[PDB]
Amino acid sequence: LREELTLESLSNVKANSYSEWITQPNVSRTIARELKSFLLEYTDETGRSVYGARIRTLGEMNSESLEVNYRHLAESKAILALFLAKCPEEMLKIFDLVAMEATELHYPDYARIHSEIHVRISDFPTIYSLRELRESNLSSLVRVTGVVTRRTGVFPQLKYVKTVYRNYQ
Amino acid sequence: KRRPQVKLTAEKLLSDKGLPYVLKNAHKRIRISSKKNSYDNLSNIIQFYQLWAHELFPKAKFKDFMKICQTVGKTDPVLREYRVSLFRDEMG
Amino acid sequence: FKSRALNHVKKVDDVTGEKVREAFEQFLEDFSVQSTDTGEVEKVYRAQIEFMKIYDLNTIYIDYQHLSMRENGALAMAISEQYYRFLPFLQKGLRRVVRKYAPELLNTSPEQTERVFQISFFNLPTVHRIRDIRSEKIGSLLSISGTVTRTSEVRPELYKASFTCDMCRAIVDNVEQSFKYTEPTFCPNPSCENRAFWTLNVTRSRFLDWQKVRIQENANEIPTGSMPRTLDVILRGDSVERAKPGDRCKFTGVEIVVPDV
Amino acid sequence: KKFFSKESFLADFDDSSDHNVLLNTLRKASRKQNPKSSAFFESMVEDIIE
Amino acid sequence: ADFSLTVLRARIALLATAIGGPDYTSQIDPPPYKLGDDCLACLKDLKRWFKLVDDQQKRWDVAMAVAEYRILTDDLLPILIDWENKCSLAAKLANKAYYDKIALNCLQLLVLMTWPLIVTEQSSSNQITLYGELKKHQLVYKKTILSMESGKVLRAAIRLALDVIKIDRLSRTPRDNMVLKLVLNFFRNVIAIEPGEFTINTKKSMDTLPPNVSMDDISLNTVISSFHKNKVFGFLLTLTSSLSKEFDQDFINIPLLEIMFYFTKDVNQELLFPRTSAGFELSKLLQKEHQMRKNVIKHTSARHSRFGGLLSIQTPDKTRLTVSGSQALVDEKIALQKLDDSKKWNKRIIKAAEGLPNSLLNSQTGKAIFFTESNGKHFKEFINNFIDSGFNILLHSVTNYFTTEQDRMVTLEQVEYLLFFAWFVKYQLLRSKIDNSADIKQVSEALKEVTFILVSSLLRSAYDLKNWTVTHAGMIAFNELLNLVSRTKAATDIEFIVSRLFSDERIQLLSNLPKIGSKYSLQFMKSCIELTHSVLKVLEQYSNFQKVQANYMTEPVIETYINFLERFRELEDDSIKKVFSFFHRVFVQAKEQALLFRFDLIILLREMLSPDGLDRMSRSRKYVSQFSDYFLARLKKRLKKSPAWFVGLLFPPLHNSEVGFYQRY
DNA sequence: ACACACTCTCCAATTCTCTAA
Ligand SMILES: [Zn+2]
Repeated sequence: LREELTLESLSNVKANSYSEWITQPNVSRTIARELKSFLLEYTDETGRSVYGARIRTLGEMNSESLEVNYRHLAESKAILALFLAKCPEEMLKIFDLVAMEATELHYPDYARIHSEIHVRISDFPTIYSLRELRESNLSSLVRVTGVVTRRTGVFPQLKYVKTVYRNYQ
Repeated sequence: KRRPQVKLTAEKLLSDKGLPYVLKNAHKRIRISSKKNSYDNLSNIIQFYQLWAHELFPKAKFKDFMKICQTVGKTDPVLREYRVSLFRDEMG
Repeated sequence: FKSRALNHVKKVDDVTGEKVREAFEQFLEDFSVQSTDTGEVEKVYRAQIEFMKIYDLNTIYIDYQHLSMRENGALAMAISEQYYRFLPFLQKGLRRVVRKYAPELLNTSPEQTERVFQISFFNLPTVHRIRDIRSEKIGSLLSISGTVTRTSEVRPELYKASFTCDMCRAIVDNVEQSFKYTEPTFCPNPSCENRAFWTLNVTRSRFLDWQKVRIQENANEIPTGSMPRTLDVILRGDSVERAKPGDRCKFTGVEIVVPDV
Repeated sequence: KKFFSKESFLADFDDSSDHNVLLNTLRKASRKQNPKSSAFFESMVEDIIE
Repeated sequence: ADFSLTVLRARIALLATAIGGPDYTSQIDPPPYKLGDDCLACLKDLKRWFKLVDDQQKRWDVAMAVAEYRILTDDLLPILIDWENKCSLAAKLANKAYYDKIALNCLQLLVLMTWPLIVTEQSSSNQITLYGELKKHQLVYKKTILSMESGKVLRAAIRLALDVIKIDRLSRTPRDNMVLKLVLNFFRNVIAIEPGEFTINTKKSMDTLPPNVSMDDISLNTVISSFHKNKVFGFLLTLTSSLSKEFDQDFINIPLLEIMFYFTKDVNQELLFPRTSAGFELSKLLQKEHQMRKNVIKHTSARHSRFGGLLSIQTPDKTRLTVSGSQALVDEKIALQKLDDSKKWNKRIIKAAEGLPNSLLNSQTGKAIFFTESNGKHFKEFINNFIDSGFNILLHSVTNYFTTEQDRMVTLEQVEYLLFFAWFVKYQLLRSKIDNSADIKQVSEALKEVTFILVSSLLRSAYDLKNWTVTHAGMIAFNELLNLVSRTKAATDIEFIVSRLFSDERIQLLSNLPKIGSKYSLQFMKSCIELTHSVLKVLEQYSNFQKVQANYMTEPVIETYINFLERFRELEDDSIKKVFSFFHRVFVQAKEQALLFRFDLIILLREMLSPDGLDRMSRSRKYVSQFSDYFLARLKKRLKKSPAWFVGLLFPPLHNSEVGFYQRY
C-alpha cells in the first residue's frame, strides 16, 4: 500500500504474465510516478522542455488529445516502452490519468473544459502491411498503412453500461 | 395417487400359467446330444427358459428375471411349501 | 458438507497408442542412416532437431520411405491407415525426445508457454485425384494435387480455452473445442451454481492460424465428356499464405468429415 | 555380500567427476540507464513574462 | 477481513523482498542472487506465520500467500544452491557458521511447504476450500525442485546429513539427530507428490495439472533419473545397510520404511524382467486389433441401413413378435438377443476404502509405469543391492518396534508395513525363480516367529473391527508368507511354524474370509481367491484335510466365485485357471455336484465359450470346454433320473430336513 | 396454442439394520 518500488525493481517481472503484473497496486503506483516524472522532465538538447510546451498549446486550442513520441519514451525509462508495446490497453489508462495531472498543473479547472484526455502515440518503430498479421499480434500495438476504401457516417454510442455518449465511426 | 407399480410375484409363479407349465413340458422340450458340441447343447437349454420367461413377465432383461426370482424363492413360505411338495412327490 | 472424491476415476488406456508412441520414439532416436559420402552413422533426425533448436523452428519433416523400411513396415502401416487415432501419441513421442536433446525448444521475462510442434510427411507412394476421394478412406494419410482457384484470409482459430465465472471468483482452464465453440458445464467452486455469463480469457487461451483454400482438377486429366470437380482444403500453422491462385500445387494430409454445426 | 560403508562414501562423494532486436535493445538500455523539472515551470512562467 | 488478508499477504511480499536480491553492478548477465540482512528474522517470522498462526487457525492461507509470491522457486533454492556450490568449490581446493545457519533454515521451509496434504471431516472449511489449488502449486514445486541444474539442490540436503554422519554417535545431541531425521523426511515428500484427485461436494448429480506442468515432469521415471545423477541412492544404501551399528534406530527407520513404500507402490515385478522387440510385439498387438475388427465385421450388414426389411417370429401358442434389421432374418441367436436388448429397465446396484493415496489396494494394477533403459537398470541395481544388503536388518528393527507399539498404531503404518513385506518377498521369489545367482536366504527374516505373530495380529484386529482396507492389506501379506513357506518346504522349524499357522482358530478365520467378499470391489475377491488357492495347496502337501475342505464348500463361497468370474473381460489368463481349479475340486473330487446346478452359471458358460468372448486359441478354452462337457453329461443323468430338477435349476437349494438330503444327492 | 426443453416436488420402492425364536 504505502511502500513503492524502485525502477530497478521493475526489471524482474514477478507474476506469471505482464498484464497481471501491471495491474497490481504498488507496481501501478510506481509506473504512474515514473511516467509523471518523465513527462515533467524530458528536454531538448537546448533544454526547452517539449511536453511543457505541448501542454501549453493544448489549452490554447481547447483541445482533447496530447501527443507523445515513442522515441522519447524509449530514450529514457525503456522498460515502460517495452510494457507499452506489450500491454497498451492498461498502460494507456495509466498514462491518460497522468496526463490529466500534467495538464491541470498548467491550467487548473481544465476539467470544466474537458473531463478526460487521450494520449496519442507516434513514431512506433516497426511496421506491417496487412499480410504479416498473425495470431501472435493479438492485443499488441501495431502500425499499419493502406488506402481507405469505405467510410460510414458518424453516430453516437453509449459510453458506460445517468448516461454519457461518445462519437463512433 | 399415481398408478402403483407392477411386479413379479409368487402368485404369478404358482398360477397355472406359471411354473407348472415348465414341469408339464420340460421333459419334451429340451434334448441333449453327444452328437453336437458343448456350446451347441448349452445354447439349446436356454431357449425354452428364455421364451417361458418372456411369456410369464415381459418387464425386464433375462438376467434380471433370474436374480429377481432368487429373492422371492428364498423368502416366500408358500412357494417353499410348493417346492417341498414337489420333492415329496418324488419321495412318494 | 458431503465432500466426495472420484474414487472410481481410473481410466481406460489404449495399449497400441503407447507402443506406437515409444516405437516412434526409438525411430527418432536411432534411424541411423549412413552418411551420403562415407560409411558412418549420421542420425539425421537428431541433427534436424538440433537445426530446429538453432533456428527456433516448430515443424519437423519425415520421409515416408525411411519409415517404410523400419521394423518390417508395421509402424508405417499403423500410421498410414489410422492417422487420426495415432497422431496424439506421435506428438507425445516427439516431445520426450526434444526434451532429452534440446529442452530449449519446449518453450516458446514471465513464464513461457509450450511450443506446439507439427509433424510432417512427404514422398508418399502415390498421388490421388480429387475425383478419387471416397468415404472408405476417411481418416487415412493421403496426397492430392490440383490447381488453386480461391484462397481465404488468415483467421485465428481457438485451440484451447479458459474461462472465469461472473458470480464468483473461479477459473476453468484447458477446455477442448473440436468443431464448435464450447464452454464449461459447471462452476468448479461448489459455493456457486451459476452456469451462465462465462467470458473467454484471451490472454490465457491459445489460438492457431487457419486458412481455407479451394482447388479443382487438372485440365489434362478430365475424363471424356466430363467436367472438373472441386474440393476445399484447410491450411494451418507455418503453411498459411503459401498457396497462390492460379498455381499448381501438391498437398498431403488426412481427409476429414465436418458436421452441420 | 556388499556392505557400502560410511568412510568410502564420504571419500567418494566429492572426488567424483523485428522484436527480437528491440527486446535486446530495450533490455540492455534498461540495464544501462526541484531543479530538473525547472524547464517545465519555465515554459509555464513564460506566459507570465512574455 | 479481505483487507486484513491482503495486509498479511503484503507483509509476506515485503518479507519476500527484504530477503535480498541479485547484484546489478555485476556486468555478468545474469549473476547469482545476493544476500540481504535481517534475514534470520525474516525466515524465523515466516516459520512463525506457518506454526503460530496458520496451524493454530487451520487455514492453509499462509501457504497460498507464499505460493502467490513464489518464495520457494525464487529465493530458497538459489540460496541453498549457492551455499552448496560455494562449499563444494571450497572442498575441491581441500561468520561462515552464519552461512550454514541460513542453509538449515531454508531446508526446513522446503520440507514444510512440500508436506503432503490430508483432508477429513474435522479439517476446517478453509482447508477444504483450499485443497484443490495447493495441490497444483505443490505439483509445480515437485517439477521445479527436480529441474534446477538437473536437481542440484538435492546434493545440499545430503551434505547437511553428512555433517551429522561425521562424528561418533556417542557425541550426537538430540538436536543433532533431528537433522538426520529431517533429510529423509524431505525425500519422502519429494517422492510422494503426484497428480491430484478430483473431489466435489455431493450437492447435485450433474484434469488439474496447471498449464506449466506435464506428465513427463512428474513421472517416477524422472525421479529415478534425478536421484541417480544427484547421488541419492548411495546415501540411502549406505545409511540403511550400516543401520545395525549404533545409529540410533529410533530416529531413522520409520521414515526409511516410508521411502521404500513410496517408490515400490506403482511397479509390477514382471516389468523389471524381460521374460526390435517393441516393434515385434506391436505388430502382434495389431493382429489382435484385426481380430477385434473381424468380430465387429461379422455382425455388420452388407447393404445400407435404410434397405432393411421387417421380420416376424412366431412362438408356440401361435403368438408373434416383431424385430427389424437384415441380419435378424438369418440369425435366430442375434434376433433373440436383440429382442431382449430393447427393454429399458436395469435393476439399480449396491457398492469400501478411503483416506489413502493410490496403491494396489484400490486400483487395477494391470497397468505398468514405464522406464528408460538406463533407469530400468539403475532401479534394478538399487533395489537388488537393497535386498542383498539391507532388507533383513530393516525388517527386524521395524518389526521388534511394532510389537511393543501395536496398540498405538494408525492406519497408515499398518498398510505401509504390510505392503513393504509383500513387495520385497514376492520380488525375491521371482528373481530366484529366474536365476541361480540369487538365493532365498536374503529375505529369510520374514519367517521368524515374531513377524509371523505380528502379521497375524494385524489381520485379526483389522477383521474384528471391520476395518476392511487393513484387512485387504493383511490378506496380501499373509498370502506372501504362505507362498514363501511353500517355497522353503520344497528344499525343521518351518513345520513348527506351519502347525502354529494352522491352529483351528486360524482355519475358522481363513475359511470365513471368501464368504463376505461377494459385496466388495473386484480386487478384494481376487485376493480372497489367490489366498484360498495357496491355503488349500499347502494343506494338500501336508500329507485333518477332509475336515478342512468340507469347511470351505457351501453356497456363499460359490456365489462369490461366480460373481467374480462373470467380469472375465477385465481379468488375466491366470485367475480363470485358478477359478476352474477350484471348480474341478468342488465338482469332480469332492463330488458335491448339487452346488453348481444353478442357472446363472449356465448363462456364463454360454457367454464365455461363445465366439463372443474368450479367444479361439487362448489356453482358457481348453479348460472351459473340458469342464462344460462333463458338467452337461452329469446334468443330463440327474435330470432324467428325477424330473423335479427343472424347477430346481432356478432357485437356491432347499434346506428342509426330510426332503433336502435326497434333494442334494 | 401447440410441441418442446427444463425444473421442481412427493411418494413409495428398495436395501440395510436390529431383535427374538
Ligand atoms: Zn461461480
